[PDB]
Amino acid sequence: AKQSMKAREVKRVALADKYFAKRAELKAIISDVNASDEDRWNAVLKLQTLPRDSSPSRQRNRCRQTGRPHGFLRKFGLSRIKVREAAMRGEIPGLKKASW
Amino acid sequence: AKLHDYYKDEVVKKLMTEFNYNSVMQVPRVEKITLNMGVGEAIADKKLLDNAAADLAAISGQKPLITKARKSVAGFKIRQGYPIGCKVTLRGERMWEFFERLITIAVPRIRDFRGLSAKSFDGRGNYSMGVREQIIFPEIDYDKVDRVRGLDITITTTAKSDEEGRALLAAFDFPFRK
Amino acid sequence: PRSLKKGPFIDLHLLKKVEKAVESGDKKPLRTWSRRSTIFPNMIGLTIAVHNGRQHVPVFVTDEMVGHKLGEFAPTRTYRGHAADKKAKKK
Amino acid sequence: ARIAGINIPDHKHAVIALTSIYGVGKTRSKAILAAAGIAEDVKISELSEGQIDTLRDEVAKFVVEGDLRREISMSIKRLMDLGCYRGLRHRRGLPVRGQRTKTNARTRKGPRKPIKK
Amino acid sequence: MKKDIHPKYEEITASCSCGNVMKIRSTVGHDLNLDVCSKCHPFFTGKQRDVATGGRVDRFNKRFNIPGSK
RNA sequence: AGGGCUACACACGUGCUACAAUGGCGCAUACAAAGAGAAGCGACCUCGCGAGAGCAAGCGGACCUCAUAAAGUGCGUCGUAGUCCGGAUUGGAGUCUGCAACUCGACUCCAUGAAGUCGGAAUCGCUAGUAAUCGUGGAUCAGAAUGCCACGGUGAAUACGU
Repeated sequence: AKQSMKAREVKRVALADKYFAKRAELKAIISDVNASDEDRWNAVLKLQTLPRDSSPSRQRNRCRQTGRPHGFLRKFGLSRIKVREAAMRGEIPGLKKASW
Repeated sequence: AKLHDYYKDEVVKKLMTEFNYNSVMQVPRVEKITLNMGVGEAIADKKLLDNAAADLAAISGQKPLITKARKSVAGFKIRQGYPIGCKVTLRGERMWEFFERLITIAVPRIRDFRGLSAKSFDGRGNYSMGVREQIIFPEIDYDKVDRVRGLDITITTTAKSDEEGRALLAAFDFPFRK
Repeated sequence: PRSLKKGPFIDLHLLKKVEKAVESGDKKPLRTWSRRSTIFPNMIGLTIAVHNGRQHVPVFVTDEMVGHKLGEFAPTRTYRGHAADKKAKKK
Repeated sequence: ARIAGINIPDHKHAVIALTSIYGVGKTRSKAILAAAGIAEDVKISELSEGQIDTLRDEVAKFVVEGDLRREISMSIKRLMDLGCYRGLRHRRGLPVRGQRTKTNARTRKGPRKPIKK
Repeated sequence: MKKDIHPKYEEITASCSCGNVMKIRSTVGHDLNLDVCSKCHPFFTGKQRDVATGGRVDRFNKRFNIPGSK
C-alpha cells in the first residue's frame, strides 16, 4: 500500500539534517526560554515555517523495509508484525522465543 | 442641585446668546426626567413585580407609580388591568440634583444601549434612555436578586423640535454617545 | 486554562497578510489559511476572515480580541442542533 | 466579633474553618491564619479577642461573593456573549474546558435526557 | 414635597470627578460604548511575548541542547 | 494549507476513583525488584507555593542517573456530619514539550466544588505467593497512560459435594 506516504517521510528526514540542523536549535536561546528581554527577535516563526517541513515534530518513524506507520521498534527499524517473522527465521542474533 | 446651578449660572447665558433668544422661557430648559422599566409581565406569582420594585429602588428611593396593562391584547397576554412598568416622574429640583449623576458619568455602567443619540431623539425633542445596568449608590451588599437589565429613562425637555433637543443632550454637557 | 508559548506569540503567517495591510486600513477581509495565531492591538479594527476548515468567516478585531487565540474566537465544525435534530443547514 | 465579619458559618477547629467562612480553601486557610498569628489547634470558640478581631480584618483581603463571585462570573458572562468558539460552548452547557463527548456530560450538565415527556 | 418616601438620594454629595475623587471616570473617552475584555494587560504587557520563563542574567546569543548543558 | 479524525442527545462493553472511622487527616519512619539511559538520562548547586527554572558534576552503566518504593509502621488528628471523604466539573494565574496547545495537549497552582451514603433483574474472575490492595519500572514517545507489558511489598477466604 501507498508507497508515496512512505516517500513523503524520506524527504523530511534528508532535510531535517541538511537545511535545518544549523538553524534548528536556535529557538531555545534566542526565541523560547532564554531570550527574555534579549531582543526576543519577534520574527522567528516566519523563518522556521519552511522548516516545518523538516522539524522533528513533523516526522516520525516508519519500518525501514515495509514501512508500516504504527508500532515501530527503534531497536530494529521494523514494526510489530514484520519484525517477529524476521526473528522466527533467525535473522537477528541472540533473539530467542522467550521463556521465564 | 449643582448640575442645575451649572445650568442657571453658566449654561443659560451660553445657550441664549448663541442661539439668539429673546426671553428666558423662550430659551431651552430641561424638564421632568421620567422612567419606565418594562417587566416580562409580573409572572404568575408577581415576582417580576418585585424585580420592578428593587430596580426602581436603585435610582429612585420611592415606590413605583406602577403602570397597568390597560388593554392587554396580543402575545404577552391577559388580565387587561394588572401591573406592568415602573414609572417615576421624578421630583423637581431634587430630580435635577439626581441629574448630577443620572445621565452624566453614568458611564462606568454603560456598555452601549439603543438611545442617547444626537440624531435619534424624536422630531419633538423628547427622548428615552434604556440604561440596562444600575448606577451604584455606595452602601453595603450587591445581591439585589438582580433583574439584570432595566430602566428606560425618559428625559423631557422645554423642547419642541430638533434644535432645542440638541441644545440639550449634546453640548449642554454631559455629551451624547460617541 | 491551558496556556501559551513561553516566548513570542504573534503568529507571523497571518502577520504576513497583515504587514502590507495594516497601515492601509479598510478593504476586503483577510482570508486566513492560518487560524493558529494569537490576536493583539496591531490587528485591531481590520476584518480577518477566520478559516473554519473550508471557508473564512470574518472576525472584526477590537478590544476583546487582545485576549486570546484567533481560532478561539471562531468555529470550525458545525455543532448542530442539540441532539442532532434539525431540518435546515446554513452553508 | 468571633465570626468573620463578612459572612456566617460556625464551629470546628480553625484550620478547616476558612472554607466554611468561605472563598479561601486549605492553602490560603493555613497561611492566612498563620500570618495573623492565629492557630490551627484551637476551637473557633476559645479564641482570645486579639486573634478574632484581627481575623475579621485579615480576611478582608480576600473573596466575598457579593461583587467577587459575580465578577468572576461576569468575566464568563462576557465570554458567553463575546463571540468565541470557547464561549459559545459555554452557552450550550456542555463540557468545554477539557472533555469531549461519547457519554461524559453528567458532571457538567447533571442528568441524561430524563423522564416520560 | 411629600415627606414620607424616598429614603436617601444624595449623601456622598455626588463626589465623582476623575478616577481619584471617589470612584472613576477617566479620559474624554468617558462614554463607555463597549463591553469588558477581561484579558488585556498585563499578560499583554504592551508586548507580544506571552510568558517566557524565569529571569536569567546571562541570556546568550543563539542556540542550545538542554539535557547536555555543556 | 486549514478542518476533521477527538462532535453529542442517547444506549451498550471495558478500566478508573470513591462512597469511609479496619477508616480520612498531619508530621515522623522502615525494608523492594526488575528496567532504561550518548542528538540521551542528568545529581549536587542557587531560585521557585508547586510544576519548573537556570548552573553543572557525572554516566557510557552492578560505577553516575533516572530513583525517595509505596501501602505498612510510629504519634498526633477527624468523630459519621455528602464530611475533615471524594474531588469531576468550572474561573483565573502558572509550568512545560513543541512551527503550533484555539478547535484538540500534558502538567503545576489558587479559588470554588457536583454526583456517589454498598448499587434491580442480571452478572464475571478466582485453588495459593493465587485472590485483594499498595506502589515501582519500561515500550511505543517531540509531547501526551486512566490502558499494555513486566516488577516487587503486604498477603486471604475457601471447594462440604458433583
